[PDB]
Amino acid sequence: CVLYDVLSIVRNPQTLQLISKKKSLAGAAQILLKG
Amino acid sequence: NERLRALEDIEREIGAILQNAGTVILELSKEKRLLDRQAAAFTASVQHVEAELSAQIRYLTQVATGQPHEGSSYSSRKDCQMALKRVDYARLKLSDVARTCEQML
Amino acid sequence: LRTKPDPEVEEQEKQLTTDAARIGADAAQKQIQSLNKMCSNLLEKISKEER
Repeated sequence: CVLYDVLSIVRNPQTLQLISKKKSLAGAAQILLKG
Repeated sequence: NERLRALEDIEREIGAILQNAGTVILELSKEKRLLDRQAAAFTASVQHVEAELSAQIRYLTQVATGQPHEGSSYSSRKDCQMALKRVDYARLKLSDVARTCEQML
Repeated sequence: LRTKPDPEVEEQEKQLTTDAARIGADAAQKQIQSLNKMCSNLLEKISKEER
């Protein structure tokens, strides 16, 4: 509903991506350990 | 025991380190120790396991129509157990004779 | 309806905006050349290379 509403209406030192990649790597390592 | 040993080896090598090799590239967290795990257990183990699986797949394929790999199916193994039964009957008879002898004392 | 409100990245980056000054910053952005090819040169030379 939010996507459809948006479609109808349209007509520095943060490193958030680094933290997200670190969390993804940690999750992948945890999944491998669980396997 | 050839096929049994082959199956045992395939089972022991089924759980290879390839599934656990997903944490080898992150080992470089000290400079721009166990970095060797990213070489031997990255893809070579999986390649060898796949090669072994393919080799095991391409066997003679003996079983075609009916019931092969038989081999008992038949005779005096039954009569072998029957001879064991005769041995038991002789044991019983010997025991009866021994009881009679003991009574004869 | 506001950018699908579910703060779990912006709030975390704001709460941990300062925890590493000059420790790394070398194995995070320049880590795209450590191990480039480790399995891409062994999957097309087993079965696809035969035909």
